[PDB]
Amino acid sequence: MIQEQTMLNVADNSGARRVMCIKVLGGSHRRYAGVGDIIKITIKEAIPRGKVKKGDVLKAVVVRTKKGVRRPDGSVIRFDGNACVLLNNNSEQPIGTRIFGPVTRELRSEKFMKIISLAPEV
Amino acid sequence: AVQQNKPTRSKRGMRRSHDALTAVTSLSVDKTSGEKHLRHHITADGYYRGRKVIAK
Amino acid sequence: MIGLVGKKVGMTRIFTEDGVSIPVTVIEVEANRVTQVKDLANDGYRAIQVTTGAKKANRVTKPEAGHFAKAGVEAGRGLWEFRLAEGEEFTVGQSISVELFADVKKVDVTGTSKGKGFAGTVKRWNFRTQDATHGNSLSHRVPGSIGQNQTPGKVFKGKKMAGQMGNERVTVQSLDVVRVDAERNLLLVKGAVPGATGSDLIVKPAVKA
Amino acid sequence: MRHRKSGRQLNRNSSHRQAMFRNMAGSLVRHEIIKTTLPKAKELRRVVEPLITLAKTDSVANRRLAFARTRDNEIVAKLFNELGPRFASRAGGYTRILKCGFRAGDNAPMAYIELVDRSE
Amino acid sequence: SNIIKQLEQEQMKQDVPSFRPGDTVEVKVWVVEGSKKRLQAFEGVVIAIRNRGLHSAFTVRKISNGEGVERVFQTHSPVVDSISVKRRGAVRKAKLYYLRERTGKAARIKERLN
RNA sequence: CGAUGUCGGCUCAUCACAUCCUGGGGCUGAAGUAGGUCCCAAGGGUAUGGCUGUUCGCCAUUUAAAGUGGUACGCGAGCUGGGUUUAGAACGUCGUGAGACAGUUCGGUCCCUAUCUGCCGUGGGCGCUGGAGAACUGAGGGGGGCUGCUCCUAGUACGAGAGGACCGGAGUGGACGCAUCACUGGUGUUCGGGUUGUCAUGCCAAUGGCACUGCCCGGUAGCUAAAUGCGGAAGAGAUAAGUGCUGAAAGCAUCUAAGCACGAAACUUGCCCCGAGAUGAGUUCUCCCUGACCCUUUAAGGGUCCUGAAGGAACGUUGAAGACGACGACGUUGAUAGGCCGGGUGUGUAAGCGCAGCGAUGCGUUGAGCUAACCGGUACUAAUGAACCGUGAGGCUUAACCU
RNA sequence: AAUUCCUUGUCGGGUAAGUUCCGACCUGCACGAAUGGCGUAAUGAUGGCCAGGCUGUCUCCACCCGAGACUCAGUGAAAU
RNA sequence: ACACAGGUGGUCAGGUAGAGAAUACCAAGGCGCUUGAGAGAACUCGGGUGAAGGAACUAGGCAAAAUGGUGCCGUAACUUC
RNA sequence: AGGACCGAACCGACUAAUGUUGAAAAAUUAGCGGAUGACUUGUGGCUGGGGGUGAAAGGCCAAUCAAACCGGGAGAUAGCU
Repeated sequence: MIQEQTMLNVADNSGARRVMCIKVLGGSHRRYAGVGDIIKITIKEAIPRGKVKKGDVLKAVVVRTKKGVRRPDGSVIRFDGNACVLLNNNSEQPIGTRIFGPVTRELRSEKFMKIISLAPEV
Repeated sequence: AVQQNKPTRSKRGMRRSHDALTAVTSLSVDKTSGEKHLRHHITADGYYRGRKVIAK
Repeated sequence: MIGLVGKKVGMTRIFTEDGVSIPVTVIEVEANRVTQVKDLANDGYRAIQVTTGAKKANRVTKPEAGHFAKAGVEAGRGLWEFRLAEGEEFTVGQSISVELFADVKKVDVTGTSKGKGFAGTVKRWNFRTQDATHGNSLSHRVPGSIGQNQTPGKVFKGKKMAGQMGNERVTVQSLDVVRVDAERNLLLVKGAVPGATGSDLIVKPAVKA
Repeated sequence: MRHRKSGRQLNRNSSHRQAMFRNMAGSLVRHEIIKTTLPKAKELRRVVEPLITLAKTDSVANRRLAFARTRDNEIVAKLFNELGPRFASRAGGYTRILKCGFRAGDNAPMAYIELVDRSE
Repeated sequence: SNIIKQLEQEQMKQDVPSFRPGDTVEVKVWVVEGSKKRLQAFEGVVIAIRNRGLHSAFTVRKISNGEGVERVFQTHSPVVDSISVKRRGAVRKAKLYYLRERTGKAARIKERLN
């Protein structure tokens, strides 16, 4: 449950450290991002010689949320902190090569397959 | 917020058509004392359903 | 086809074998027993009137008792009526059980919803609240404007205002029937149906495709 | 909208209700019959009758547990010394309400609530 | 609700071990990856238990290679394959939500041993 | 001009179509994809932000699209009061000056308990022609109609290649609406616990009052949403633009004049709800009432006695019903409410006593004690015998039967 | 610029995006030296802008506690 | 104008905690505010709490939330020192 | 020491909400400024209407102020209603 104005952490090593969501893409008056949903972000903080510099505007996929995901048995999985991986803006599949922290079984799709090839858990 | 023509006494009585009080409609008679009371209530002498209660 | 009259027992869940919880509503459907059959030659329409449950002997009135006595059936807690579907045939006193839904795959459940009393327009009609601060003077949850100006100088019919929400007939359509249990007289449908626990339901087969 | 909630509010806050039923339970234990309003009687049942059942089992922990509720030591003498062994077989229903008219001052539906023995 | 009580206890698994909050628990969970049905392990401190018969849950908090994770589990789900108690834990509350604010040495639960 | 409050924002709409999207179609300088332009179409849908008082606009990023207008440039007895436009003050400029400038800047009171219409709900009376209890048909009225993306068909058709379909089907989203509380949560001043200050219960121990529930930590039921189910459809009929078939007037041609077939989210139905005050007051089933006697200005007239049915109403215990009425359940041949019993749940291992410790404390008895609205039972308490209202066979005419 | 109409001047900084804000330029419509010019530490219930924290302001409201509102008894207005 | 939530000078000033005449709870002493009983709708007022987000609100962080004590460490530009 | 700092009494009145046929013809509640001074307050006195007084607002001068209140000229005058 990520919306506009929300500061997310960064899970990959693309260079960003703290980003802000500026749109939730995927529909009209769509309010929330979520489990594996694409957002548009701006970069509010970076490390000094990363691939992405401060104030860039690009896409990301949310990989962890504090709200959490619900499994089909009723079980929830809440994290402690919202996190995203910065995808490339035009043709996706992300920028960074490492992925930190765990991810969830709901990025098990085509594209984000790359993200779960990395990513030490789940 | 305030009226614009004075209402009549017709409309006034029409509004009061429902302000009527209903009668009791019949009040019940005690078993022992034989005196009258509201139903499900105790009598003035303090009986209820033919037995003596309060007794003040 | 016809439906049957149930009773909302409550909600539970049904763990599937592959570990998917299904929220079900349990509807006890006892023997609905036909008290009247209606034909075109006497009524203009083909329909059965069923009863269900049981009522006290001293609480059923003489009109009602004479009706069930003619039908040759025990008095139930109510009378309902189902329109018939042109090739169906029922007799008076015939009992109908939950076994009828052993093929149906998806039903529509009709009950009276829970009465929420005099509700304001934020609960009732999802109006959006005005500012909670920034100057606002005694108008936080109020409905705003209700119409235009000299043209029309009237509030139109069916303007959304506040009043009684709840406690009315609602039908939920296309619910997946999870189990039919003829032993315990139960019907487990997937989802929530209208009404508080113990409320009378009407479960028909789904008319949608 | 209230659905299944229990407990009258009685146009008081929670601490004034709590205090009021503590006094009024004390008065019903003391005098064995009091005249109150009909709603205050009907709530006084749910406060008073648990003290009688607590009194049916005499121990130091129940004396102190019925002195936290009720806060009077004469009252927890009559409970545990008189009323608890008085009922002792009566399973609930320690008290009856008898409707008795209306006040003069404000036309309130009064009622005499009393303990269910008063064989004296 | 003898209908619902009778109907739920037909689904309750019988061998659920006795655990209480504060306990380190390994929970083995069926994870399905296409055709292969794997069984993975989630070990952490029980921070919360809801007892409602069939609808009994319990929340397990792990600090997974980075940040912290809370899985709430339905106890009587067929997904939840095994529960085993690793380290019995001595706490005073019933819901240990304060541990959401503590890491490392502050989030340290004494052992129960009785 | 004995006052019709004037921008903009909010809330809440509503209509038009000169249509932004979705739907149908003709021409194309239409290969496909994407377009351009024109006809039809008003069902539903039709952004969030930076700046600015701004409408507007520019910009950022979305979207199927971010329509154009009317409605006192809709909406201040609905809100705001930033702007304009009172009284203070200053700048630039004008005037000798008082002052002045839709030039600028800072500060600056927005009342109203609704009588009538309207509208949203909700009842009482009477009617519907004997009374009453139910179930209905349905005249009519309202709600609902949005849509993306992915996959298959098919990398086929088309194209030199790049690229890339129509028609048809499956899945899964967004926004919206209905329901619900099983799950995840919120609340939960009525449950349990921790703890600070102080006061009291004689005192220790234990408790209670007050300090925003003193501050907190959890939490039952209920209510709830961020939670979970479901929905918008298929189909039919009559069509719009459009496309035709046969076919003359006009021995050809021609979709039209006779005749015939297609044809869209619009229209009538299909789906959901209200609904016989539908005074055109309908239908069906069932239940109850089968006495005498006077008077007259002899009428569907009035009165007296005897009867009082079916049923309703009142009263009481009340409810996941409720502003109040209303509606639903129960009233002892009874689980309607309270209590009680058992369970569950929540809190988290009470008090007393014993042991260890100098002591704070810790350990044992002990997952203990206490547990609200929950669940299953139980007549212990309260739901009283009765009284009250409602009657006594239901008009006239005509017709068809009285087998 | 409390002063600038044209004007949201132009360039730069901050912002994803800045008619406001800061720095600069100077074509000062219509600054300017005690109706003082320009600086100015401290001060200000002063004006404008930015950031950290914090939050029901808001997304989008939900529940609860109280006082009215509603019903009963008593008294009993007002504008028009 | 009222038996009006306003105004009105001086004097005395106990306990516990506290720096204190603040503040909390109390003593002496005085009061419960001259309409009550219910119910537990919308809406208004005064408050409590709130998932994820955290100024996106808005004319403007208005309002609310937050901060808050004592001791010790430590503390920049600028400055009339 | 200080028109010094924090902060009650005391003086004030910056913001918001309520109130706006009020509890009140200017207040209440929650925050807010000063709080040894150009402070604040009691009792008495003095200044008066084109006059007073004014750290200046056209403010204040008995709920009245770009000229008080009362009485009189006075039935001012009113090509206006």
